[PDB]
Amino acid sequence: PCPGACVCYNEPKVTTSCPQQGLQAVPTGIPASSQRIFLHGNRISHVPAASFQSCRNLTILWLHSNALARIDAAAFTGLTLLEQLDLSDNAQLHVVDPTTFHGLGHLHTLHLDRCGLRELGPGLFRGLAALQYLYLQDNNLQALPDNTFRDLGNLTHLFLHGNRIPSVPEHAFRGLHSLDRLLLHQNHVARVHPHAFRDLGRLMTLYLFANNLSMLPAEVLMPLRSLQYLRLNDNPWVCDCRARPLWAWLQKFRGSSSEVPCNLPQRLADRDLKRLAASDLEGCAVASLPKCCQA
Ligand SMILES: *[C@@H]1O[C@H](CO)[C@@H](O)[C@H](O)[C@H]1NC(C)=O
Ligand SMILES: *[C@@H]1O[C@H](CO)[C@@H](O)[C@H](O)[C@H]1NC(C)=O
Ligand SMILES: *[C@@H]1O[C@H](CO)[C@@H](O)[C@H](O)[C@H]1NC(C)=O
Repeated sequence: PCPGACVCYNEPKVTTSCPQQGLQAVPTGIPASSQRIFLHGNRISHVPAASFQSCRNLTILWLHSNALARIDAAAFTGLTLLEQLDLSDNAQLHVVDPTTFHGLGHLHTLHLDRCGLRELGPGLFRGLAALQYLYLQDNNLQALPDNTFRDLGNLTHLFLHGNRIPSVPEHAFRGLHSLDRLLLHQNHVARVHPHAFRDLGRLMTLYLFANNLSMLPAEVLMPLRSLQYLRLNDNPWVCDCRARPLWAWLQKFRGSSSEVPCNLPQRLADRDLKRLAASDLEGCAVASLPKCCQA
């Protein structure tokens, strides 16, 4: 039967619904035929291995807005039909065992926003070949290691804003051939490797505003042949000789772009790099140092 104060019904999908009823733990005796399990808004602190293993046909599991501090690495083992997993708004989770998501080959959406996550461990997203949406915003990430998303060939939306990512290495986004939207704003990005976006030929939206970029090689943006929306505002852009390549790329860009506000030199403060004449970019505003500032 139906456990605790949960509500169980069959249409449109077999559902076990137990939201906001003061649960401290995952209830036992969840009906095995459950296709959807809603446990959001309680005070659940742990997800043991045995939690959902009877539920063969499970496709949707919501655990957002709880008090999750730990998830057993075997919590979601054998849930081969799982399509939606929501662990968001558990700000004290901090860490997910790198094997937690292994075997989830039907997973389409993974909500990990506002989980206080400190890092993306090796192999955390291995084998998630069906994943389309990955929410990682508003965590505590301080790195984007190479090949973190290597197997995510069907991913279309990747949200990484509201972290503390300091830089983007060459192969951080390797394998993301289907990616359409990449949100990297409100981080600490000080540099992007020249070939970091090589595989993003189908990207349509890129947000990089509210970071720490003083410059960006044109090579960074060159592979983004499908780009339609670009945001680069709220960065400390240096509008001198080092900006000439980005300037030139911007002149030919047919999409929509934010302001690219100059921070230096003072005479160009808050004017748009995009809207400057090439003659404004002569010289060096500093006089670690870019090539044109050495010659
Ligand atoms: C999954 O759904 C099928 C309906 O085709 C049903 O026969 C089966 O018992 C369900 N699985 C469980 C564990 O109840
Ligand atoms: C990836 O998407 C394609 C087309 O959208 C689909 O044929 C394929 O089955 C998807 N991959 C997985 C693992 O579901
Ligand atoms: C931006 O990065 C530079 C690295 O040269 C560093 O000196 C500076 O403190 C950073 N600014 C902020 C606001 O983090």
